[PDB]
Amino acid sequence: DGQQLNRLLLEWIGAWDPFGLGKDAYDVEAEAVLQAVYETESAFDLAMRIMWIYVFAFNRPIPFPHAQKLARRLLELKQAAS
Amino acid sequence: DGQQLNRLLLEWIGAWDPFGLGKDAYDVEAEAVLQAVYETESAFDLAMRIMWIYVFAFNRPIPFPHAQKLARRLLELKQAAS
Amino acid sequence: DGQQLNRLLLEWIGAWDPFGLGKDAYDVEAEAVLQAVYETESAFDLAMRIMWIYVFAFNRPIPFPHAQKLARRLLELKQAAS
Amino acid sequence: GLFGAIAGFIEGGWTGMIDGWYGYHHQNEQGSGYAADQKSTQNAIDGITNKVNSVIEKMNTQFTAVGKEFNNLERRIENLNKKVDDGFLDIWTYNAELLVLLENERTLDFHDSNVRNLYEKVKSQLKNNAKEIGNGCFEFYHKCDDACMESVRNGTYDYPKYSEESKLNRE
Amino acid sequence: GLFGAIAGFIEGGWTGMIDGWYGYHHQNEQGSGYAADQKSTQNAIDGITNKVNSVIEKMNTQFTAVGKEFNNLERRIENLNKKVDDGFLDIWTYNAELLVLLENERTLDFHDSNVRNLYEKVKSQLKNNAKEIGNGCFEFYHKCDDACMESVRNGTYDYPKYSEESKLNRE
Amino acid sequence: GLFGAIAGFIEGGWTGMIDGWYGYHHQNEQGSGYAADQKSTQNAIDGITNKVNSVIEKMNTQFTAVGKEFNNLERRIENLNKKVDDGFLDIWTYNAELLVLLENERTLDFHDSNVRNLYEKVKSQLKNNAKEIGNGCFEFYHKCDDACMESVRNGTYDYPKYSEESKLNRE
Amino acid sequence: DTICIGYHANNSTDTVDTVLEKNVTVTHSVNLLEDSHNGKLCKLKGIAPLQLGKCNIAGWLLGNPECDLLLTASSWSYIVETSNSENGTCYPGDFIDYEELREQLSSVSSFEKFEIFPKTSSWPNHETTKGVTAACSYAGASSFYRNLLWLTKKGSSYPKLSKSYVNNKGKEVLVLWGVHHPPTGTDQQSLYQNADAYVSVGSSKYNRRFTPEIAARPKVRDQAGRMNYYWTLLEPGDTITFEATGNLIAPWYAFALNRGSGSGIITSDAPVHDCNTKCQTPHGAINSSLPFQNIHPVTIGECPKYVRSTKLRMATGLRNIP
Amino acid sequence: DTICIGYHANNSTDTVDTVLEKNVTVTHSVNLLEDSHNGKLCKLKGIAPLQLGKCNIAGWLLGNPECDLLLTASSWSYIVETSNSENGTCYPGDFIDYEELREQLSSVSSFEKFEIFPKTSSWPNHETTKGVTAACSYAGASSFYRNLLWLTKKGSSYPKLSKSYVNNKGKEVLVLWGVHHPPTGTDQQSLYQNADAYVSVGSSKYNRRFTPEIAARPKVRDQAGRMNYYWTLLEPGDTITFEATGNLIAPWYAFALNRGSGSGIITSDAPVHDCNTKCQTPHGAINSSLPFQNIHPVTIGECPKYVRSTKLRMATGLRNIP
Amino acid sequence: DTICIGYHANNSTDTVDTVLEKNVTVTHSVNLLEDSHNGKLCKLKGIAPLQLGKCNIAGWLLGNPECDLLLTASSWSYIVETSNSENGTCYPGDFIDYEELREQLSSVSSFEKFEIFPKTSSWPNHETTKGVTAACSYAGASSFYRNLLWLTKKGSSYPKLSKSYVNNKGKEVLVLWGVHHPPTGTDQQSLYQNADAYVSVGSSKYNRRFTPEIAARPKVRDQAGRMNYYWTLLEPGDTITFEATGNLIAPWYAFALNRGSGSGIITSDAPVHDCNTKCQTPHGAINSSLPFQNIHPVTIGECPKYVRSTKLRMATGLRNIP
Ligand SMILES: *[C@@H]1O[C@H](CO)[C@@H](O[C@@H]2O[C@H](CO)[C@@H](O[C@@H]3O[C@H](CO)[C@@H](O)[C@H](O[C@H]4O[C@H](CO)[C@@H](O)[C@H](O)[C@@H]4O)[C@@H]3O)[C@H](O)[C@H]2NC(C)=O)[C@H](O)[C@H]1NC(C)=O
Ligand SMILES: *[C@@H]1O[C@H](CO)[C@@H](O[C@@H]2O[C@H](CO)[C@@H](O[C@@H]3O[C@H](CO)[C@@H](O)[C@H](O[C@H]4O[C@H](CO)[C@@H](O)[C@H](O)[C@@H]4O)[C@@H]3O)[C@H](O)[C@H]2NC(C)=O)[C@H](O)[C@H]1NC(C)=O
Ligand SMILES: *[C@@H]1O[C@H](CO)[C@@H](O[C@@H]2O[C@H](CO)[C@@H](O[C@@H]3O[C@H](CO)[C@@H](O)[C@H](O[C@H]4O[C@H](CO)[C@@H](O)[C@H](O)[C@@H]4O)[C@@H]3O)[C@H](O)[C@H]2NC(C)=O)[C@H](O)[C@H]1NC(C)=O
Ligand SMILES: *[C@@H]1O[C@H](CO)[C@@H](O)[C@H](O)[C@H]1NC(C)=O
Ligand SMILES: *[C@@H]1O[C@H](CO)[C@@H](O)[C@H](O)[C@H]1NC(C)=O
Ligand SMILES: *[C@@H]1O[C@H](CO)[C@@H](O)[C@H](O)[C@H]1NC(C)=O
Repeated sequence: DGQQLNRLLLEWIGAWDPFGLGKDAYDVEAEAVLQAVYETESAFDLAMRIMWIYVFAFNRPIPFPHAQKLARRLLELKQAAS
Repeated sequence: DGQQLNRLLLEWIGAWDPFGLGKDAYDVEAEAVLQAVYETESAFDLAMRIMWIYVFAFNRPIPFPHAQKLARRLLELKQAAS
Repeated sequence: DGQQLNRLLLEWIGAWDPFGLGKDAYDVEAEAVLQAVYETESAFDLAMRIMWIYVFAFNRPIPFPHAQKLARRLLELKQAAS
Repeated sequence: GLFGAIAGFIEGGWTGMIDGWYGYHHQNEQGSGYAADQKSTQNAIDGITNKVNSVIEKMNTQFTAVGKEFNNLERRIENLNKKVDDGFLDIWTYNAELLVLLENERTLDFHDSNVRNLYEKVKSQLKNNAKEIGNGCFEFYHKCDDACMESVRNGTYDYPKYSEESKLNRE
Repeated sequence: GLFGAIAGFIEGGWTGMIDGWYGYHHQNEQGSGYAADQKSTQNAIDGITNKVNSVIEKMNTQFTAVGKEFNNLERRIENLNKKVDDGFLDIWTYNAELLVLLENERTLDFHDSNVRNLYEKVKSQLKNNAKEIGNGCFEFYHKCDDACMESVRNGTYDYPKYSEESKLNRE
Repeated sequence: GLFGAIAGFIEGGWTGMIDGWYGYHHQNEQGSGYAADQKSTQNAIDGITNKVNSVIEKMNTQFTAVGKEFNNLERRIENLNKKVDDGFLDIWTYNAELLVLLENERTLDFHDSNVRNLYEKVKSQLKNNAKEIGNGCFEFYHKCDDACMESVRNGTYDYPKYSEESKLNRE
Repeated sequence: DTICIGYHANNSTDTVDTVLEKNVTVTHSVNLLEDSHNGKLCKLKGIAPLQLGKCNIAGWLLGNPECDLLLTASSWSYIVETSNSENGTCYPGDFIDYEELREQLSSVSSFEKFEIFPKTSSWPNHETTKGVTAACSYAGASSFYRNLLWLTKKGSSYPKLSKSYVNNKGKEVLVLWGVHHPPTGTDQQSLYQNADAYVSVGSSKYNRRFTPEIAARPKVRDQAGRMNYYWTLLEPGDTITFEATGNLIAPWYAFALNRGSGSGIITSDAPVHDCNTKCQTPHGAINSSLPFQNIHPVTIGECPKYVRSTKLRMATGLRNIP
Repeated sequence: DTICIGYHANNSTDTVDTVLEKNVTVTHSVNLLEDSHNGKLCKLKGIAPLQLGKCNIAGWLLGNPECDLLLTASSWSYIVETSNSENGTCYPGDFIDYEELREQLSSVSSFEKFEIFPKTSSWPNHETTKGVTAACSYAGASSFYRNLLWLTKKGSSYPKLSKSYVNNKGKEVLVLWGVHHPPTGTDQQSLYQNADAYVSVGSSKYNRRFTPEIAARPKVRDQAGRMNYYWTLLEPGDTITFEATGNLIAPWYAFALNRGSGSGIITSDAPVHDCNTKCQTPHGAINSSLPFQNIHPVTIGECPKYVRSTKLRMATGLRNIP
Repeated sequence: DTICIGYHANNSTDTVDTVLEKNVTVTHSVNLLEDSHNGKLCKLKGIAPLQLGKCNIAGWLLGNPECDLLLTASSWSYIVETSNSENGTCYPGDFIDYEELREQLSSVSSFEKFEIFPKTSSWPNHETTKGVTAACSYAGASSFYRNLLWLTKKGSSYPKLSKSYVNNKGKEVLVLWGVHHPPTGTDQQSLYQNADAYVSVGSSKYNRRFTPEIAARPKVRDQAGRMNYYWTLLEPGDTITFEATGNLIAPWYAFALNRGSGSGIITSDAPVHDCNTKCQTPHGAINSSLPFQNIHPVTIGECPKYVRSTKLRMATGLRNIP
């Protein structure tokens, strides 16, 4: 179910830690990424959302391929539980 | 003569009514179009003046071909009386 | 030596007088051109410095080829004394 | 200048073509003449009008703004007032002069682009049925009467039809 | 529109290509499919993100700004205050609406440019080993199995290898 | 990057060509060497200087601006003053950093454009008297001594003269 | 046979500036900068402006005798002061919070003057007829402001007066009055009898008490004395109360104010004419839909943005190459 | 066999405007304009705002009896006035330099109220218990401000008082007091005995002397008298000295102020709720990283730039052409 | 045989930012941002600035005895206060409209001080020599301001004085004076004899009357008394009249002012040096033709636009690719 899937996806997003701030510094941005996850099936669209999410919050560009890697894990995982 | 030609050209310009404002809402713009008419023989130059005249006054773009149609009638008419 | 080379290069820069202001109106700009001279061996780089020097000081664009002519004399002269 | 067409590989304009911004000069056995491209022109105009409206409508017509008076013991507020007025004025003057400068560059380049795209539009339609002179001109390797011309302007020129005929003459 | 590619000589997009902004459609004897170009796409994205960050970071988040109150004998200073507030607001609104407008033009044109450069990238690699249809398509004058395709996408296509084979079929 | 030439189909610059921004590398039987194109360069420079002057001259040198003092009961006007100063400063800083950013993009693209137009200038002059390698290079199908070279740079290369000679070798 | 691509050119001489080059000739363009005006002062919304002429706002509202033309004035689209608006306070003194008053007025589009305290019936115990001065002559006779009433001693006494007004006009009322400060104690006695006189004025918002400051100052318009002028906006339903034992120049007429927006005071020496415009400046009116103007930073109505530029022409057509 | 170049398209309906055309559909874009808020008033830095309710700043600091809820208040993230903040000065008069005081307060994040002059021990020679008024009723009884003490005559005498306070709190102290102006001489006598009374207050920075202005004014809340309210910021180490022979409404409680930045006074009728935000406006909080907002020009905290725009969407992807 | 097209590259390390990428290496560029200054304070138009040192504007113009170096000063390009400008009013009191006075001075480029009322001949009926105080010591002796004259009673009387000055200097004249407020009635008597003293000052524009406010205040520099300082700009042809029966600290020297533009007051602890510049800031001078500077928002002269930026480099050449 989502309750468990939601907690895990969130743990991971924090752990991604692109700016060396610790897993707990990204709680706001992580929810935005979670939300975005349930809105699409295309790794590319999602990769785009994430990068944007993190650019507004932090004023810093995440390498595209790095973002693209995170999205693939998350959509694989969404489908894997669904 | 101009006195009669001037009154008719003006009636028409108001009647064009591109914005559904009534023939009387365009009196200022109509004079500007009349003036512009005596300044050229090229339908294209005139079509350009009109559209500009109406864009400044109303902040709204008139379809080019619609404007272009009005200019053709007016230059045909100018030559027809001259 | 530089003492004599410095005085001559400066006299000339003032005499260039691109804006019809008299040789003495360019004393500040002339030093900047002299300084720039000891910083390069490429007539083209130097031609670029001069034009920039004079554009900031006077808000006026010097013909490139005219500037380019001055630079050639100066680098020829720098090498000629060195 | 950016696209190499206007004042580039097409060195000059046609004081003679009065019905449009971009167009064609055609010469066959049946007669010459000039013809503007409505679509190219129509597109450029809707574009430029929009560029201009956006600039005008962004400008608040200026509603009443009048001076304030201050007494001889209100010199600081008086100067503050003046600092405000002049500062906004330096800015509106600056944005405006600069905006027009930048936009003029873009407008002219826009035209260069429209022309080039028109040339290459035609070039891709004809292919080997003609050669490029290099001055905005194509020479046909076959007879192209006025009917054929019209197809070319309005986009429907048929290559296969003349590909054979053109293949013979060319080689 | 500036570079003639998007909504130009390549009339339409591929609702079917979901892994990138620009890419290829290939058909040989061995099968079809769609493939995005990571390098073209990767470059465009780093570019657009930077365009957007520069715009956002230039914007001071607005720290506390609250109204001032003035008494009924402070009407001039009260109006001066209001003149200040509104003037800055006309400006930030104006720069912002106008900036986005201008930048949107540039962004879209940026994409047109990326596509065109990709087309001509491929065109210069293949040369006479294929013909240009004129709609973003090339027809091969030789069999190009999936191995050959990959070389083309990632930039390493070998012309000499097939130049002979291609020379026979073509003529 | 927009025009595909600089850091595109011409992958690299010539640390070796010191007399200009754009130019030629020539190799014939009679010797090599590097040669800048004055016209291309001359045009680019007048252009860039003008871009820069317009930016500088629009900037009012700042004449005397000093602080005002306010007493401990003039805290509102004191804050109004500060709001004015900072607001103009956010703006001048913002326009300036942003202007340079945008203009730098345009300047670099301007250069890309100049180079591309130079390549295609040469390409249209030579035609079939040479082949395009695809890296800013043309290979001649005939002997082109230094005299011939000069004609090419300064625009007067004669095609018909060598069209026959070139036609034999090529096929 | 051949076909060519080409672009329009004409005999247009219009030039525009671009960032890469100046003075570029184009085939079509639009001017965005209005730089012409008609040199007259005009109506707005068909209402003529109020021309004050030789009077200024102070002179107008007090009714300086030099301002009788203004007596009949009631609505205007804006107010015009000239280089010769010198008739203000003809009796020397300070007009308190004068700049603020002008600001109030910059948003008043009309008013109805009325007789707040009728001269003939309000003041049965005081002298109302000796309050004239050579400082405010009119037709060579000592005279006085038309909107104020100078009260003095009757016989040899000035009893304490107390007079109130209730605002039932349904809008703000502008009330003006003065406080007189003789130059000597003996002069004080001649006019008001009482050495220890005061003036107290109160409403819900205004509340002030004044006492005479008797001292020699340099003579101005022959007068070593001074008079201070005060004003207040009496809100609807509010009451104003004057109390004095001397030195009061009492209100006679006051003004019920009608507020508008887009009104203002301008200073101009340009002639008022009967034309009508949407945008007025101190040099003359502008009849324009252009977004910019370089005519004047001061405007009444709906105007183009003022900028210092001398030229803003935006190319619309292309580089003109015949 | 064939190979084609192409570009992505999808079922995206997002449109953006460009300078050459409006309402263009693109494949991806970002909104730069936050236009939504949560309609509540929230904490900042986890500190709740001070909701003044029916009182205003004046009513709060004086301790208008209608404001007892505010008596316990000491820290806040910002201050909220509503459309009904009408309880201020319940005894009619002017609160001097009130707007400046509000400005001072816009940068005070907390304070400690304290008893500057304890009612029970500071004033052994004066009456402290008859200083109530029907103008400040509370529970239908004459009452008075909680932060001030109205001193009156004891028996039939008001001796000269002199009372000083030294600031040892280590920070600025806000001291408030009043000066009373009876409407008649006989009333003056009833309350303070002395006709020629004065109040003098001095510290290193403030130095003023007041005298009673006795006169009839219209009644306000039944009162023909008036009371003026004054305040000062007593700097660290400074002393304030009050001297009077009548008419003094003495300080009772004062405020040691803790300064902060990013505080402010807003006016809003939106409900305060227990949520927490980084950016607060008078319509509701914003939880956003967008650079712009069109919600409100008044903000507390860290906010997007306010602009009048209704739409700012920047294309990121390309023209969408399925 | 072959021919190639190509573009210049060099060993340039200059980088610039563009909207699509940061830190791009180019072949040529120009810096538009001056970020260096010479750390000294210099002449402008070859005129040295006025360094006030330990005095401030008030201390200077009154002639605080601590300011004797400034006695000879007459022209300056701008005025410099430091972190130690603490010598102002040495006798405690308020300097009225002080901030405005500084503003006036920010546009005065020079002046001629002169003896408006010569000590030795203007005041034949009053004491001029006992008006010193331990509050203004100088060399350990009671002393006083050099530009003011403290008048006191002669024997046991202070008769009414009346003294006027006519401005024939052809320009505005700055006149300063004071009003003294003893702390006790008995002290009042010791100095001026008269309990009911006043000071009245008048010209065409200024008109004020002052009376002594006698009361105990905390001692400042040993003094429980206070002195207020006043100033006015006497217009050309105007007269100023002082009248008093006590408590007047009369003008001794005054200043005929020469106006300029581009002058100002700055605060800086940077050393004044003999160099010459076109643009001066509080950190040091700038000798630059660059359009921008990030050194300081406060400038005197002709300066680059101040911006917060750390880098503004505009590419001129192309992407550098060796
Ligand atoms: C309406 O405004 C007009 C001007 O716009 C104003 O007219 C002026 O009246 C004054 C006041 O009397 C005139 O001033 C006099 O001029 C004569 C000669 O020029 C002088 O001799 C007078 O000064 C003498 O007396 C002074 C006082 O003692 C001395 O100080 C001085 O040295 C002289 O001895 C005095 O200056 C002025 O000339 C006219 N101006 C014109 C052009 O009419 C009129 O008063 C205003 N009316 C009202 C009632 O508001
Ligand atoms: C706290 O604020 C509340 C309101 O927010 C405030 O309540 C008000 O009290 C006043 C003062 O007494 C009330 O005003 C009266 O209303 C009655 C009837 O409506 C009138 O009759 C009264 O006026 C009469 O007397 C006046 C004086 O002579 C005359 O001028 C007038 O013509 C009448 O004869 C008077 O206007 C008011 O109605 C209430 N409002 C409400 C809703 O409660 C309260 O006083 C404040 N408390 C404190 C102590 O700060
Ligand atoms: C020019 O400026 C200089 C400083 O820039 C200024 O020098 C100061 O003089 C004052 C005034 O007398 C000095 O203040 C005293 O310092 C001593 C010891 O530090 C204290 O004992 C004194 O205070 C006592 O008395 C006070 C009054 O009753 C009490 O309140 C207090 O508690 C003490 O009992 C007093 O504070 C000050 O130290 C010097 N500073 C320096 C560094 O010289 C000089 O006065 C100015 N000159 C003029 C004439 O403008
Ligand atoms: C523009 O050039 C024209 C002639 O073509 C000339 O009349 C005009 O003076 C020029 N303007 C400037 C300022 O260069
Ligand atoms: C944009 O076009 C869409 C349909 O494609 C339409 O719904 C919308 O109203 C248009 N907006 C405007 C204001 O032109
Ligand atoms: C720019 O890159 C250079 C090396 O090429 C490096 O020294 C510098 O730190 C970079 N700057 C930033 C802030 O990226």
